[PDB]
This record gives sequence, structure tokens and C-alpha cells, in this order.
Amino acid sequence: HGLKGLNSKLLDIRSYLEKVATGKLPINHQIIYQLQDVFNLLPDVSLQEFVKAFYLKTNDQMVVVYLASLIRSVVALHNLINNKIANRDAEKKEG
Amino acid sequence: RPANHRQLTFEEIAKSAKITVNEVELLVMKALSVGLVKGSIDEVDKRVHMTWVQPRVLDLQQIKGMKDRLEFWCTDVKSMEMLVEHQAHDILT
Amino acid sequence: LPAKDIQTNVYIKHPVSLEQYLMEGSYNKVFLAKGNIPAESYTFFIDILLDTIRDEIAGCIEKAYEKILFTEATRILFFNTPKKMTDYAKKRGWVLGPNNYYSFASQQQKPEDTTIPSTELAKQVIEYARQLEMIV
Amino acid sequence: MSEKKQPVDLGLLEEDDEFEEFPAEDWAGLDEDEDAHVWEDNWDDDNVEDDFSNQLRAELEKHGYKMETS
Amino acid sequence: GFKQTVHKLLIVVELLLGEIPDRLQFRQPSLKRSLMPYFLLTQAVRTGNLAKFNQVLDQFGEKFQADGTYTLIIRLRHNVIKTGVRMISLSYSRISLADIAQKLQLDSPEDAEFIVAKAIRDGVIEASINHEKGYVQSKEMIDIYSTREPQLAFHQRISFCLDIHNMSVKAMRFPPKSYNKDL
Amino acid sequence: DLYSRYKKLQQELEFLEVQEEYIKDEQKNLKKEFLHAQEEVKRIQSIPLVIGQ
Repeated sequence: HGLKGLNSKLLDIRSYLEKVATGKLPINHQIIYQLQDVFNLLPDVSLQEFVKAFYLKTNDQMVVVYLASLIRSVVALHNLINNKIANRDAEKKEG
Repeated sequence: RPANHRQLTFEEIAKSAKITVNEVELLVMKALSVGLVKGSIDEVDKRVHMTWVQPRVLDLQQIKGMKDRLEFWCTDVKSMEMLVEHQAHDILT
Repeated sequence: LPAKDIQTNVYIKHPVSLEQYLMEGSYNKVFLAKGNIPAESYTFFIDILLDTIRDEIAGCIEKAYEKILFTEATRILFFNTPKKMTDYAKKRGWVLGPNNYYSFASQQQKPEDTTIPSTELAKQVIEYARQLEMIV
Repeated sequence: MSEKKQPVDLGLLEEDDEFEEFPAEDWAGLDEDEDAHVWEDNWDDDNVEDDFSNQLRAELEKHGYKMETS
Repeated sequence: GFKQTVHKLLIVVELLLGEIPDRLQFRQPSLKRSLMPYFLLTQAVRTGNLAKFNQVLDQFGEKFQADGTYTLIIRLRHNVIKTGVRMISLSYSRISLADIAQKLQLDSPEDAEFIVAKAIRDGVIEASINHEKGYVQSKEMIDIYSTREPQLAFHQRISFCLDIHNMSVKAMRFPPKSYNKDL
Repeated sequence: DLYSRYKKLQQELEFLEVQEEYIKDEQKNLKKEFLHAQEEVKRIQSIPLVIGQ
């Protein structure tokens, strides 16, 4: 995805910056104010208010941790039982 | 000031508009009444927080700064793409 | 060292009692016990030990988490000879107020921007897809 | 190795040879009131019990006199 | 029969931090008899009486002090006051000159703030040293990381727990290979 | 024969070592085919149908 946005943005802003200084025949410069405006609608938020949101998403991360560890620990039952009861019985009954 | 503590105070408004502190509330109330700004300030002590606004005329220092912050965003997205994709493509593909 | 050789001499139990007082850190008992040592000629070496631990005792008492007043340093610190306020002014390099010791750079560190730990969390997710799906 | 447990068990035999059934019966005087009881609660009940064994064991009968004096 | 040594030394080195967990979940008539002489003093650690328990130790002390060189118990004889002042750190903030100083068997202005400061320089507690009228205050904020930088708090908890549980996932992947290896 | 077993055995070291990435390819590809055929037989089951007894 980073290349999917990288080729688009990188492919566009080069000819854009070229037509900024080397441009004439009005290219509708009026929409450029909305362009840089929306680009400046995210002025590097300090993330102060979103800390608790990182606690919520990271708490859901903890939920996925407990689900993975616990559920995989349940999956280990049949493996860590059959590995013994099959090997020792097949070995003791092989000969 | 696009970034670096955009938050301000009424001292610059009253200083630039040579108006008293009693009329700045009607000034920002008229500013919100026109509809060119949507700024809502949750301040306790007098502060001036602003929101989306349109220059509508021209800004060359914001064209050069637009190239600076734009190239910075592009090279940061490229840096994260090469960083994550570098080992990510080698271990996951 | 407790080999039960003598165990009744004051010099046998002196290092363990002085080291246990060092674990307590009480310097008043050592200063009042300075004249308790017999004519044994290592009292000057004990003074050398006090000279090599005074930097740690004075350094720990001058930690200054929030603030400390000079009226306690008069009693806790050494005699009126201005060696500590002179050497420590060129060693610590702090500000000297109106007969008071000020403490700066205490819990003044600004928290992180949460950007770098998010990047290392992304790297941790990369390692989670790695270790969780490597053999596959 | 499981072979180093033998001298430790010999030390346990020496501890058992110090007093012959004296701590089993003397401590059984309290164990008969402690048997079948959850030993997790006996740590708190024994903590406050031994803590108040010296003085102010009950102290509830003294509050009626401490109301007017304090 | 063998875990009484790692458990005995375990609680002996655990009571140094002021919090001594006794035998709660294990019921066997070996650690009980092993702990019978040590029970009175390991219960006497928390109350922290210097003069009485000092005589109580050597009074009936035979084996735990006859174990050799009496190192950790000769450190405990002066660690009683440090665990007691750590209980004071678990107690209220303001320190009086008569009530709590007389309670701690230490009635003097200098050694009070001096030894309390020796407990502050350890770094295991949190206090605010302030002198306004002569009394020594403290903020004693022991509030847990709940709603106080949580991501940096349990970040290493998530990474470490996922590392241990993930190498446990390896420990449930490899033994099946050691199962299907022969067939 | 005694000393030749080392360098002769190295060929078995390479022949058995080359199977690692191979069984990696099979175990990573045949499960992708397992979900391909799994979703292919799953999408056969359609909602419009007749109800019998």
C-alpha cells in the first residue's frame, strides 16, 4: 500500500511542483488553495488527546493477546496428548 | 503559523485591532457569524484557538513551505514504505 | 571472615559494625564514636574512609528531589569551613539563592510524542507476523 | 540427581529427634481448631491474632470507656 | 522434602523487602516443622520492635543463627528499622516528632529526617522533600499507571508476554514434529 | 572409505539440505490451494434452493 500511494503522490507532486514555477495558461489555481488547505487541516496533532485512544486500541490488542495465548493453549491439548499416547503405545505395541 | 502551537490568545487580536478586551467576544462571535471560520475554543483562561480557513488570495511562503512539508511527508511515507517493506517482503512476501 | 578466631576484640567487630552503620547510613553515631577507637594507629585511616565516603553521604543528602533548606545543611554537613560550598559550586554547578539551595531539572522531562513507540510497535507487529507465520 | 535429598532428610530426622512428638501434639492443640480450615485465611487471622496477642487483643470492650475519654 | 531450602532461603530473602509472604497454598508437614522456630521472628519482622525482638532472636535462636556467619540475620538486626520505615512509607505522609517518632523507637529531630532521607535515597519509594515551617512532608504518590502513560507502562508487558507465549507456541509446534517424526 | 565418508557424506548434506526450502514451498503453497479449493467448494453452496424432507 505504501508503494500504491508512493507512486501516485510521487508521480503527481513532481509535475505539480514543476507547473508551480513553470506554469501559465491558468490551471485553476483557485483549487490549489483548497488543496494546501486540506493538506494543512492536519497540522501534526500533538497526540495528547489520542493517548487514551491508544490505550483503547492497545487494550483490544491485549484482548487479542489473551485470545491467541488461551485459544492456542487449548489447541495444544490434542497435540501434546496424542504425541505421548500415540508414540508410547505404538512403540510398546510395535514388537 | 500552520503548526508549532497554533493556539493563541486575545492579546494579539486586541493588539492588532486596537480594541478592548470586552469587545473581543463580539468580534469572534461575528467571525463565527460570517461563516468563514469554524473555530470553537474550549479555553478557561482567555485563549484563541482557530480552525479551517481559506487564504483565497495568495501565499508564496506557503508555496515554498508547502514544498518543504510536502516533500517531508513524501520522503517520510517513502521511508516507512522502504523500512516496513524491506524486511516485510523478505519474511512474508 | 566470621571464623570464630577471637570475636572479643573491638577491631574484629569494628569493620562489620562500621559497615552495618554504613548500611544504616547514620553518620552521627560514627562522628560521636570517633573517640571510641583505642590507641590503635588506624584512626587516621578511618578518617581516610570518612574522607572517601563523605562524597557519597554529602552527595546523597544533597540529592534535592524538590528542595532543601540551609538550616538542615548546617547540622548535617561538616564544620563552618566553606569547603563544601566552594568545591560543590564547581562540582555540582547549581544556582545559589538567598541562603537556600534550589533544585532544578526535577521531573521536568516532557513525555514522548507517541510517534516513535508507534513505529516500534509496527516493527513488533512485523515480528508478530514473522514468528507467528514463519514456518507456515 | 535426586541423591542430594538424603542428607537433607537426615537433617529432618535430626529435627524430628530433637523433640519426640512434642510439636505435633503441642501444635496439634491449635491444629485441632485449625484442621480442615482454609490455611490461606489462617495467614491473615494468624497475622492479626499474633499481632494482638501481646496487647489489645479484643479492644472492643474498651471502646465503651474510650468514647467519653477520647 | 527438598524445596524447604529454596523456600526457606526464599522467604528469608523476601522478608528483607518488608513484605514477607508466609506458607499459604502449600500443605506438607515438612515446611511447617522447618518454619516453626522461624515463625515467631518472621512474624515479628512486620511489627518491628527493636529491643524486644533483638533479645527474642538470640533468646531461643539455635539453628537459624547456628547456620553460619550470621550474615543475613546480622543485617536483619538493623534491617528491622528499614522495613519498619518502609511500612511508614506505606503509611501516612506527615511525620510527627512525638507520635510516630516515639512509635518508631526513635525520638530525635536529626536522625528522623536523616534516616528517612536514607530511605528516600534508595529509589524504591516516592516522596516530596519540602521544608516550610520545619515539618517534613511527602507526596507518597503510589498511584498505579492506570490512566498514567499506559502504553509505555505495559508495552514491555505486551512484548514480553507475547514473546513467552509465542515461544510457547513454538513449544506446541515442535513436539508435534517430534510426534510425527517416526510416522 | 574411512576418510572418504566425510566428503562423500557432504553430498547427502547438500541433498537433504536442499529439501528445506522445497518443503517450505510445498507447505506454503498447498495450503493456499487448500483455501482456494475450500472457497471454491464453499461458494457452490448457494442460498436459492428447494426444501425437501
